[PDB]
Amino acid sequence: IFKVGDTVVYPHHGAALVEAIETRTIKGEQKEYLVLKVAQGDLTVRVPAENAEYVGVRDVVGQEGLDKVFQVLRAPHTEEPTNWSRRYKANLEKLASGDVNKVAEVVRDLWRRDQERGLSAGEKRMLAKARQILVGELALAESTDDAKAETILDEVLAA
DNA sequence: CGCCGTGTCCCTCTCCCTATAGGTTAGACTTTAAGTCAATAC
Repeated sequence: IFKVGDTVVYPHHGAALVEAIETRTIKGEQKEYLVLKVAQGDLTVRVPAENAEYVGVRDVVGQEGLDKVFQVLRAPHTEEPTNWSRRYKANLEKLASGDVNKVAEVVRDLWRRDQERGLSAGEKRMLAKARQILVGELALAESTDDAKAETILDEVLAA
């Protein structure tokens, strides 16, 4: 499922390159580790191929995913619990889960808030984190040059 | 059965974010004490 040279997508660190299919044994059991590295954190992670789907290493958003998160970002009628703390903990869990639809919903919701209401620097920071991981996801999904991913993302938020 | 000396030991002294309500100050307007000039008389 995850061969060498594959630009495979791992949560939460986005896309990553696999270097080799490592045969590092433990307890005399030659498990099929794979070395995978990302470009942001500059870290290398070894994952066994058996429980590779347990960690949920995904595949990059294609076209249906792009228009799906598009429709979510343009989805109207979204409203939140009145107490800001419930909204905060809900969308914190929602970003911690890390799926593209819910990250898109988080960023579009907070952008709709930020347009008029405004949020705290911590809440701006939570946005900025979700926006950063989302624009990395899109810029390696359409393979479209992070700066241009930011400019298209700003194009689409206005609708 | 009922109280008293000796010994040992412990201790002390010295050399997050939100919402409401209320107080504070800074900033400008009109008044006043203040600085000024011109002519004059002895």
